[PDB]
Amino acid sequence: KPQFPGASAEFIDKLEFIQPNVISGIPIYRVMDRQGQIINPSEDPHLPKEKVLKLYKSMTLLNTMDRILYESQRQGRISFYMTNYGEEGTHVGSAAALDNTDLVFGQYREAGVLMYRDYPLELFMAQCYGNISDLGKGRQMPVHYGCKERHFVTISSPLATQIPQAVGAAYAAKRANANRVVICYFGEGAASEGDAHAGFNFAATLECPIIFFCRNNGYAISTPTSEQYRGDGIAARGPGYGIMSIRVDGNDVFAVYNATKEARRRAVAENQPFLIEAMTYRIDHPISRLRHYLLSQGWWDEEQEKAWRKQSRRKVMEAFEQAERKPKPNPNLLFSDVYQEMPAQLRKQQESLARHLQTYGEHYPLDHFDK
Amino acid sequence: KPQFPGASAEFIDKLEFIQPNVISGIPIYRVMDRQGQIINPSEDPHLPKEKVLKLYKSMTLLNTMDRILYESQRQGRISFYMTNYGEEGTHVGSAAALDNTDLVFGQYREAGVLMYRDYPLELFMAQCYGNISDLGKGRQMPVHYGCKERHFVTISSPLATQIPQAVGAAYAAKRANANRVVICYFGEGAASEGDAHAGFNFAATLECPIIFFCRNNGYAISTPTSEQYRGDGIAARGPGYGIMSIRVDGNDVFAVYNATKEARRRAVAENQPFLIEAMTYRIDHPISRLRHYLLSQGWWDEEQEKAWRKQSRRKVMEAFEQAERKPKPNPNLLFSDVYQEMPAQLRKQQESLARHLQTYGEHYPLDHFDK
Amino acid sequence: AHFTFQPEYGQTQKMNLFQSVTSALDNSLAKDPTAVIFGEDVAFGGVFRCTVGLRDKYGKDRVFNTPLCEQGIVGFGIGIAVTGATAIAEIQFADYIFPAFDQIVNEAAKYRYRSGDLFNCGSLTIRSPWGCVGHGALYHSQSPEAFFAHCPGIKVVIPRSPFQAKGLLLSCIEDKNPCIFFEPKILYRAAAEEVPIEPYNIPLSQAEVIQEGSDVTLVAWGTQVHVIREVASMAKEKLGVSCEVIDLRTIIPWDVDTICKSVIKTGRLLISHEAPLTGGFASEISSTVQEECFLNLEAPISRVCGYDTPFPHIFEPFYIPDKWKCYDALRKMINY
Amino acid sequence: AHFTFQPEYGQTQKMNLFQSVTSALDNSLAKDPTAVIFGEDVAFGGVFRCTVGLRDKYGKDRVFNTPLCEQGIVGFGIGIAVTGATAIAEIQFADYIFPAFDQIVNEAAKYRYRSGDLFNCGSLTIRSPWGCVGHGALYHSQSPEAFFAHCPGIKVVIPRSPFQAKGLLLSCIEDKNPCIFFEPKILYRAAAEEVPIEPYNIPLSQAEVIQEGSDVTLVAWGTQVHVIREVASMAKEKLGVSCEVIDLRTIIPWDVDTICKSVIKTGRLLISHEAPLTGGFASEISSTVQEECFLNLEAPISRVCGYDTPFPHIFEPFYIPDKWKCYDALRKMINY
Ligand SMILES: Cc1ncc(C[n+]2csc(CCOP(=O)(O)OP(=O)(O)O)c2C)c(N)n1
Ligand SMILES: Cc1ncc(C[n+]2csc(CCOP(=O)(O)OP(=O)(O)O)c2C)c(N)n1
Ligand SMILES: [Cl-]
Ligand SMILES: [Cl-]
Ligand SMILES: [Cl-]
Ligand SMILES: [Cl-]
Ligand SMILES: [Cl-]
Ligand SMILES: [Cl-]
Ligand SMILES: [K+]
Ligand SMILES: [K+]
Ligand SMILES: [K+]
Ligand SMILES: [K+]
Ligand SMILES: [Mn+2]
Ligand SMILES: [Mn+2]
Repeated sequence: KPQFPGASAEFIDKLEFIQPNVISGIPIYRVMDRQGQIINPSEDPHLPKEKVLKLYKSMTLLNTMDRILYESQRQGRISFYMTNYGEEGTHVGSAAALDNTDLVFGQYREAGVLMYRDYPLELFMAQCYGNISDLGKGRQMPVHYGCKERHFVTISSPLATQIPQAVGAAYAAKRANANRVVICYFGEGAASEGDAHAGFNFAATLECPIIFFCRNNGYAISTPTSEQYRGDGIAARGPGYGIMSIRVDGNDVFAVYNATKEARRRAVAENQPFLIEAMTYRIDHPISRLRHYLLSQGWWDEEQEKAWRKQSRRKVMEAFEQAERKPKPNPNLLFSDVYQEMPAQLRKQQESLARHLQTYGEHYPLDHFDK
Repeated sequence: KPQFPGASAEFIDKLEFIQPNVISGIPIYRVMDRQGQIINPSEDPHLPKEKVLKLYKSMTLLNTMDRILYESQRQGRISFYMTNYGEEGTHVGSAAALDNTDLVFGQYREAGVLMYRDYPLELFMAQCYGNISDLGKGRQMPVHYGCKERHFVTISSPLATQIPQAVGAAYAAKRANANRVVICYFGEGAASEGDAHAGFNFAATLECPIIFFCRNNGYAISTPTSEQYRGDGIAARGPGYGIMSIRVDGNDVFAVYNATKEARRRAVAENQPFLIEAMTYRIDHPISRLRHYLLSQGWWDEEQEKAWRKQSRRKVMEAFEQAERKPKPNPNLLFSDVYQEMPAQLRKQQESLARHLQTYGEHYPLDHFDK
Repeated sequence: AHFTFQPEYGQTQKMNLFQSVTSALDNSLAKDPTAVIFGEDVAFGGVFRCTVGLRDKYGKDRVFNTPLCEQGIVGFGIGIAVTGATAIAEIQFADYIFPAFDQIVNEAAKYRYRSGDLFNCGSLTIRSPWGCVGHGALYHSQSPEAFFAHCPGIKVVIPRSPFQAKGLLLSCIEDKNPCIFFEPKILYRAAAEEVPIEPYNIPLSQAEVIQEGSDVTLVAWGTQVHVIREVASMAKEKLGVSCEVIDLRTIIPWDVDTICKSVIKTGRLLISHEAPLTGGFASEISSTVQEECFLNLEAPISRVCGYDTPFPHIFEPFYIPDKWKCYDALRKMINY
Repeated sequence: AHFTFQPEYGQTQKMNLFQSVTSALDNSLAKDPTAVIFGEDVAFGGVFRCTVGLRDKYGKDRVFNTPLCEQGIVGFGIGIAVTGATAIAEIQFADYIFPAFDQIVNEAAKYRYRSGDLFNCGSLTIRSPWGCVGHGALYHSQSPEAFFAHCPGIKVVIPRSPFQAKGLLLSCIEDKNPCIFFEPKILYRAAAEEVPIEPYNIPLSQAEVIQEGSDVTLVAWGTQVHVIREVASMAKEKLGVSCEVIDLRTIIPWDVDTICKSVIKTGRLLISHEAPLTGGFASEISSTVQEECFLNLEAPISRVCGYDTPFPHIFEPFYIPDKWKCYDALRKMINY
């Protein structure tokens, strides 16, 4: 019987390498089929009609906003945009399984979490336009959303940096005795970063109540997953870290919901991390599948579909137009919040700018900026 | 049937988290028991007597050198030292399975690989003393060994940095059509670094002929493995990366040899990485176990043991004394090799020093340094 | 747009800066069979098109994608270079070079020194898009050269044009030291210029005096060279001031002699860069020029740099050290 | 040994620098129930003894070991701080801070700005051993402050003594911005001095004039302060020169006013640091002083720094900017 502190195991008297099982990977959990029928009654969440309709409307409102802002970017009216197509179900389904005060970390595909949490169209637009209404004060590129009120940590561009941060936040929640989880969203590409290994391992050794939610859509920009990894996706990594793991069909809002709800329940109770890998497509769509479910229950119809399509387009267009005609913030906001306070040498730079603009102001877009 | 490019798998219609198997981990491969008897004849390597004696003598010579240099450090005669106690078998056993021209990357516990490859006692000592004989020119702390002739890349202090480097070297070897492997040694602590995740993943996706050799002795300085990771050691991580993996008894030179030899054979042929995790103790010792094997074959006895103990102590003491009475290199060597060439502004700093020493030289240890 | 780009080696053709990079890379792979190019999304041609066509021409084993892991990309590249093979790594935006900082500063830069020249990674070059782009905000705009300038053992090189990019990139690739080559991304699709089709070299650690002048010395690099060229024109027309305009080109090791010789002549220096003032590379230049040219200085050396903030989105036109900011500082310096 | 350490708040006791760190940390945990300390090998007391006794006193949930992963340690700490809890991270040697460079520069430093102050990590402090130690060579000796000085949004603080360490570390821990506190490890077990048992604060961004003088201003930080104190004594005895000796203390944001006021008086400045000259923080100080005090300068500002090499093992006595190097530069400056 081996006496090694690094591992718990028997001896073996023959040489055998352990092979990866990639062809027969971890199976993909699904609740409803492509015609929106529940496959296994024991797995029905029986979400109430008003919640399921909120899932549908959040996803479709997001999709409407994407169409309009994508076009705005193509026209150069905003400088950058990332859509949510194919990710509407992973985000709304998981968000619906969280408590409203669970803290979310993510990156570029997480706008649906904010939409489910009722973030105003006006503030999505304000961030993308960098206008005076933006609580981010116009400092980050578009789609770098954040909301303190809705417990959604401000997005940043460097991939995977949020992963070990999310773990730290979860550790703090544990200590505060919170009944709170942290969820951390990232793509399969981002999972290649060293910060992912850091986060996964810290979460396990430090026993943190966190859900790692990996979106696997088969690509990172131009890179297919065959050039990203060679094991059985990201779900197969979890067990090597001592993390309970599952794979789900990201086109199935109910599969996502069920996995997230159970992960949340166990994470908070056991102070242990869970890994959910949701398989999606790079864009048999989450909105269509849920629509078929709605029709099967008698919860929606063509008239409602048409009317909501029209109402959501009007709501997005009103927010869009308002956002475009607001001024940008005062240029003075370029200098605040670098530190909490403003150091004197920084104030000196601010004063330099004000003097410069007094003299050379006609060469700057002053009329577009507040005050 | 799922149509997701990120993974190959079936659907599952019930929610089931995949659990880690940590209590029943990957078993530990062993060839000989603690009395030095081969357990399973099919696993005997039948190494010839002269090679097995070279294994024994390399390990014991290392252990002798450690005793002397450890004491030297305690006395402040050298500034730093890392011993190899408990690691003599992992290093000599694996080195013996390599081709002499296979490139080695490692860190602090790899002196045995150099010893097996006949690195002179004089040069181990020259590096530790930073004397004129040191081809490292006295620039690194002690035990930061390297040898171009023996294909052993110079050690550096930052843990795990050698891991992705080793993978790059293996990629280059593949392209050169080499019949060459790279081996990369690191501890279980170092495996927590982001650079380990980088290396493991790159080696798999880029199909590199590399052996990752992880020494798991249950501790990283004061940190037990319960605070380092929560899966089944490092061997259990390999499959998640698509890496063929094995765990071996690091106190058994033959188990180490067999795993390394087979890993080398397959890595070079298949252009695919292998992971060997050797379980050792922080210091049922590799030298004793091999000694019992030798006695069982009629290959050693007490008279030989006593005589070699005396001869090895004399060889180490001769090298030690010579190393202490050599001067340190010319102070001019503080400025070379920063770049290949010496930039003019750097030459200017060198000239500043020479002028300074002309005037203030009595305040510096000039008599200890060459020229 | 905040700048205007304007203006012996065999046949040339019109190339923009991305094309000139591709041409360098193509010449390199043609003549050096060990050379490989790798990084995120390089196989299909790169996000800025710098590697278009190269994989089809040279093979999938020589132009290939890595996993999304910058510390891995640099570590992997070091390892290639340790074997003597030419490794041309790409970091997708300079903003994302920081994960590799440990591999660059503690490993690449020190590889030769710490081994007594038993091992090296001299055949490594890291190329990355750099500098502001009008709307890149915090993570698509950065100019990190000053971080690297404090690390002995690496070279840092930044071109101002397509002709300069190809000759300097070839020199980095062939130089026997690890080099970081920062490509000003705002120039990738700006104006073309004639670029030799065949390989040629522009020397490292050599500044270029692009316009002679006698009243003031102006120093910059990258895109900011074009800003200071325009400043020189403004100062001539509006003030009758003659400006000597210098492109530093190599950040480290830098061409101290060329800069000092100019300032001995003019007696005034203004250095400009998009990077934040504090700890920016202008401080090293100013300090050094003050040490070598103290008696020749007629006025304090001016630094016109980005402010000491992160690089903002909507405020970019107010952040950058534009021609009006440079001009005004020059005006005050002349009137000192 | 290359230096000599020498020399209102209630009861004091004799403490060396490691003890004074432990006392700061102890006061912090006592008065702030959110505060936690974490890093490699901190639980048993740390490799330099700075956390001895703290886990037994405050609990395993507040003083705990992490996996061996510096990028993780900093990222984890940011995350604690995002929730408003005080996070005191340890990086085992400053030499090993680089893996966390991306988390420090792209994340911690920019957290408040980029969110419009919706989120922050102001309650994060990163402490790490720093500076030369006689035999530490490339990776147990480094002084990385200049790398961090080019990053708006972090503070970098370095003490010269046990009394200064405790008051400055308490100020970092309580400051509402991410701070890096570098502990000169050669001082950890050097001479003790009296240190208040109870908490007190020393202000950040304030230099300290430890000796008034009228002929020359000498500026340093960490251990090098003790070197320049000795230089001041040499200059007085051998040259009749009166030196004003200043400890910078905070690298960024730095106390420009205190340094400029001194140089306006003396008309001469010498700045010294163990870090390499090129890109070192002495360049920022020299540049700035030249800009503010141009008319008061009687001689070129001198920088006496480590050479532009990695930090060597056996050559350390020849590498460091010792008292003789500082003295000789001072001599030439006075004779200018
Ligand atoms: C550290 C870093 N490197 C590179 C990039 C550029 N980048 C922006 S998105 C992306 C692909 C991300 O793929 P994945 O994580 O799979 O998410 P997906 O876009 O598929 O949703 C890359 C390389 C970045 N933002 N950060
Ligand atoms: C990047 C970095 N962080 C920390 C250290 C300090 N350090 C030197 S050895 C060590 C423990 C290493 O443990 P392991 O990898 O298990 O090897 P072992 O000492 O057990 O053989 C540490 C933390 C270092 N050298 N590098
Ligand atoms: Cl539209
Ligand atoms: Cl991006
Ligand atoms: Cl204009
Ligand atoms: Cl002894
Ligand atoms: Cl170490
Ligand atoms: Cl002396
Ligand atoms: K991020
Ligand atoms: K190393
Ligand atoms: K090179
Ligand atoms: K703080
Ligand atoms: Mn993806
Ligand atoms: Mn260990």
